[PDB]
Amino acid sequence: EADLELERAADVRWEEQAEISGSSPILSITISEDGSMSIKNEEEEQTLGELEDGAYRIKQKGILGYSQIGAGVYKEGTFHTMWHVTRGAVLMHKGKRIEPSWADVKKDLISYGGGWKLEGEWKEGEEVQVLALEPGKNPRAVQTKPGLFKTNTGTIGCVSLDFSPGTSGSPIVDKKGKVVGLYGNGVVTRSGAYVSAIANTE
Ligand SMILES: [Cl-]
Repeated sequence: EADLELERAADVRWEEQAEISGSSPILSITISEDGSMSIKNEEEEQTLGELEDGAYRIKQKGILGYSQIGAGVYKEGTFHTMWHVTRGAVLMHKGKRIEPSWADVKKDLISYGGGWKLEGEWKEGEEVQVLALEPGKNPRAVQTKPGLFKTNTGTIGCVSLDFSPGTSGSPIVDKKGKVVGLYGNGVVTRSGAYVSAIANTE
């Protein structure tokens, strides 16, 4: 079984176009390795192809090529993703090994390369953007207003499960550019609706 491989997709920022219209292409300043950057301007899931923050796709190669199994965010020397995406596996990026540094399986989080560094705090009422890296799609910022719900994990901010499951680990940002959490920790509300927690810790 092949190692999981990282692919830089986009900068981590708030996109003002998505604040205006609801969504936007992410308009990255640094080089991207995914296919949104190419002359085709289209991501190809099966192909693959640090001093700046970035959102990454997480891919694994099989006999038919790569599949994107998730996403994560590199920030201040640490790569952050969901526990269910990697399950503790080593990641590879351009020949570099990256082993896990910390996890909280209960919160569905794992960091690689140092401790957890996502500093954003969401509070009630506040709009955020999911910087969604869906399999097969170019990076997109999507404006949303999370809900505070009562869930099986407590009373938390949640977003609707409105993206591919292979978007899990994509960063969710506030207007300051801070990462309030990651997409894709599935929780169950009191009534029984499945939603994503904004996945972060305290
Ligand atoms: Cl942050």
